[PDB]
Amino acid sequence: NFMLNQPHSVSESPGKTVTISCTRSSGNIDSNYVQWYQQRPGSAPITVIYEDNQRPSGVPDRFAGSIDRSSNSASLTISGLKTEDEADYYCQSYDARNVVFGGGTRLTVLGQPKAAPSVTLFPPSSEELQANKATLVCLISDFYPGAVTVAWKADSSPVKAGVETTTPSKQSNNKYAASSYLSLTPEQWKSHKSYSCQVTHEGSTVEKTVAPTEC
Amino acid sequence: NFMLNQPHSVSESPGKTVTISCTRSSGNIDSNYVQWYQQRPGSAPITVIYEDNQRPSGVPDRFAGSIDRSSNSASLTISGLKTEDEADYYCQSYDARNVVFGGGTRLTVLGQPKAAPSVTLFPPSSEELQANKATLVCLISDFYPGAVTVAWKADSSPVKAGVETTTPSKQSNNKYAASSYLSLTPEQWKSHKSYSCQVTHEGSTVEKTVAPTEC
Repeated sequence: NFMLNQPHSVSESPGKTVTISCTRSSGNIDSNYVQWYQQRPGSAPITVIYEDNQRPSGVPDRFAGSIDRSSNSASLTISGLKTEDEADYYCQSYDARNVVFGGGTRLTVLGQPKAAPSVTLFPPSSEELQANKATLVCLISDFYPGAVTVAWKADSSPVKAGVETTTPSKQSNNKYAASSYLSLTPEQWKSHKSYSCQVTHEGSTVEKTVAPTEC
Repeated sequence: NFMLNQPHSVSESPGKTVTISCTRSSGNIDSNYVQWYQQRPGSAPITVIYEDNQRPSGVPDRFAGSIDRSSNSASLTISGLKTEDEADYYCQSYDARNVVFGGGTRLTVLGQPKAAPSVTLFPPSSEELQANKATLVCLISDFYPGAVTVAWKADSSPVKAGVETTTPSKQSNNKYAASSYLSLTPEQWKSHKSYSCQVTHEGSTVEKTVAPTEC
């Protein structure tokens, strides 16, 4: 089926306006209806828009949907942001019989200053290498909002196998931390010139690289 | 307007059969198609049943949808329970003027075995030392249940400052992962013979030690 691609996160201060996009990978956006769901972590999804731009009763006119055929995208626009609007937002449409969801966008309503993450990338330690493990760790700390994406590369190529990233955790300084680890074997590690960890926060991507050494 | 009511939780042992009901408060259950979605906290929902009883491709045949007109209800039955099935399950139907979700059922698979953590301790990266930092990271993975305590040592002495440990999070193998990081200065790092991370899980302790490089 086609895919619906949404940004991983958006943020704004109370009272401002924010927009979330939902781009269809193949086919036309207008050939099936787009719904938007709001979900607060721990609760069920709630419909805030159906049929591209219709609002259910109980949903304030601060929420508006639209379609842009020449970006092949749908958008949800929330004006007059309130702290209760902080949630995950999912766009949803159909491919033939099949429901397709976007990946979801976390909308943070800023409750404190933005803070860029400190990123540290650690190459395999002596002890684990002697145990036939070459796990890399990308440590991500001191960030707000508490939403990040991590992407790994082997040389210049995207890595997907063997990546785990922890759920951001609020630490003693009231900012978030997480770690991404890439479980390589020693052979995998030594077969490439380098590996990189790419961390995206608030729409900007930072990168670190480590390579095999002899000691 | 109608509601879809599901039980809050269901629990069962591996290999067995569980049923999740979805009762429609108003209007006939058969007047609109019922969908079922599976969701892991942090991810988009996955369709497991659509049109009451159809499985999308890639959905285990252990998942079955049914309708019971006499109790005005729909059911998801999961046979041959696997740990991979632990998730929230939502039923969903239509109002024509809305998309309505049930409240969700958390499915718990009982009797998961304890698993001791894999602990890997990393010394400061070369790159962070060139940027005047010497943060250490202790990666703690693949443990169950999802509670650890962590203590650090400088030489043989307890370290009380500079420690942060993340809230354990469930990874794609349904075991938990966390990291503890110790924010040292380069001067602190080189002033000791070693630093150690001690991870305690279910009354068993694992301790790792690293020391400044000899390179």
